Amino acid sequence: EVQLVESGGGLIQPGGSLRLSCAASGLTVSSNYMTWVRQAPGKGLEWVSVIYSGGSTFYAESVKGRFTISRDNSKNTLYLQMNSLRAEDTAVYYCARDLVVYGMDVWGQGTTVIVSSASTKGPSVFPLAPSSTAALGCLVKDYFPEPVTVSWNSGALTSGVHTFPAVLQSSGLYSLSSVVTVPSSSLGTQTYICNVNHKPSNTKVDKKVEP
Amino acid sequence: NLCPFGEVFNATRFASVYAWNRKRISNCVADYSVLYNSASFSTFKCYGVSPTKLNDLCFTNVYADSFVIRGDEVRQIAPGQTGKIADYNYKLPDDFTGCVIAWNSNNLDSKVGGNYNYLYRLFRKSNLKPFERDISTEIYQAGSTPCNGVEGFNCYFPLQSYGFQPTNGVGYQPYRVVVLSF
Amino acid sequence: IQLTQSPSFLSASVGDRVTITCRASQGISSDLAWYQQKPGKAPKLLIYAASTLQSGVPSRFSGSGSGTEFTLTISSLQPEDFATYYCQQLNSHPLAFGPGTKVDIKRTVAAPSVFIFPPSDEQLKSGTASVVCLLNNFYPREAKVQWKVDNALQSGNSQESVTEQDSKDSTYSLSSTLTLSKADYEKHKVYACEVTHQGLSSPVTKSFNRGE
Repeated sequence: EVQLVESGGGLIQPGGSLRLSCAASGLTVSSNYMTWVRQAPGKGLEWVSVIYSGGSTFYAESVKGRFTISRDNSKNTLYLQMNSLRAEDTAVYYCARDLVVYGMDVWGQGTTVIVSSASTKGPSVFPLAPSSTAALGCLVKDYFPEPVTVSWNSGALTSGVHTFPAVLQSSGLYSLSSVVTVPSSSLGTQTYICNVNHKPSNTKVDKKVEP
Repeated sequence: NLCPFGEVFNATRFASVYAWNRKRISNCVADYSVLYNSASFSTFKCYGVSPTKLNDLCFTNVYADSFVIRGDEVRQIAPGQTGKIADYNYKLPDDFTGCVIAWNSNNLDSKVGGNYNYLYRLFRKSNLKPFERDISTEIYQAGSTPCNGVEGFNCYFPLQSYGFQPTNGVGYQPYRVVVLSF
Repeated sequence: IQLTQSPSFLSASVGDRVTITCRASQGISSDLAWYQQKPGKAPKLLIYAASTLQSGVPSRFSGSGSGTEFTLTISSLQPEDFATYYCQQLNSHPLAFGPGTKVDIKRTVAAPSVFIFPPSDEQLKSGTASVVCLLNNFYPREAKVQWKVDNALQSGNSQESVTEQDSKDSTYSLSSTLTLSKADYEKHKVYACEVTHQGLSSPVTKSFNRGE
């Protein structure tokens, strides 16, 4: 079978270190241009490192010194040793085979690396008050790790509800907002409650959002 | 007598990098402060001596290697360098003592379609030992499974073409290179 | 060598003929490859040498280009083909990718409903303020959001999230979030969220005042 299977991603505090593995099958890594590529959240692809079959290694200027590419002919495995990790190293790391003149045909499934100093806290939920279709919402702020669920009126209300993708901010904590649009006649009368569940921190929290 | 440098420089047709040419010299004094000015020369770097005190010397044996590479690859024709060209096409040793000469040849080795006479070796399992010249066109085995000389998946032809368009950027344009060895 | 792609976002519907363009900084004759990436998934090689079809790629994908301007072409778009597409310079040593071209499901222009939310009483207790702005259910997907505070623009303290295209109405919703310390938030009275979109004739500026 022709696969590159990656492993070793996870959660790491800044300055820490991590080693990513690429287990190859169908192609010999010792015999090939192997390459490490990443995709920061909401961003395009970015070259990290490449190792040639004769053993030369090259690095993207932003990772020179910190990262180390390696291979193990016996195990048929490619390695990326990540040192002095940074909040800007958070990304999905892809492992690919490069036939230089024929493109990069064989990719890896990907493996996620989150660099944060956070270590599990539950969210603080804040009301996005409406004013004078209105809209209202919840600001689910400063939680870790992902995910959190958001429902409205304990599952009763779902139409028009938008929960946005979590942005891991520079504080190291995630943050999302959830909104629903409702007819403004029902502002003063209808009750609006968003329910937020963060199983990692055993945090269930219900907030009433009213003007 | 003099020393023949017009041969290796003003030659009408040049060699591909993997199959690089070596010419020997067995003569009298050679005019090196006179080459520095003999033409314009986008690169002229010596790794063994001051260029102005070459005329004030003579040697046991001198070699002139010539080939064509790309411009952003000219930087690889130097001691202690790695990359597609030094690893698999033309290595200089680490104690290399001599001079390295190159110049743009976009008007000679390009054609509007793209001149493909010039080739390089892309695949090799091991690095070249210095001053090695490997000319085998044997199918390269990228896989566990062996090729037996049929191109296919994980069975790649080791030599690839340079596409030399007049349209190219400077890095991708053809540069002729001459390497003087001591 | 640096690569760019002209439709950041590209509207198209099943059956259509779509065209993406890649433009290279200087000339790299026919050394280009095309990748397709769906969300969460690994990129899939499509074209190499700027025009050769990667094996096992449906023949509706085609490549043109030489020198400095290249095009990927889907002759009849299909449901499977909605994804992001990246170009790459064929290389070993640095690897230039394009920024990516996302191919949308086409929908008629829907202007955004624009809402602004002041920070909560509760959050200001904790020493921080969050001014949220909502752009809701707009189609064409390009949308400029500009924070003005006391009528001065603000750059560099905002973050945008975006729902991926809705499976119900083929629209996007976006949230820009301005973060300030409680100290700063009290030092200004007016907070406005000005929004640029194709479906609006002119920028809609939603605002409020602190202390109402």
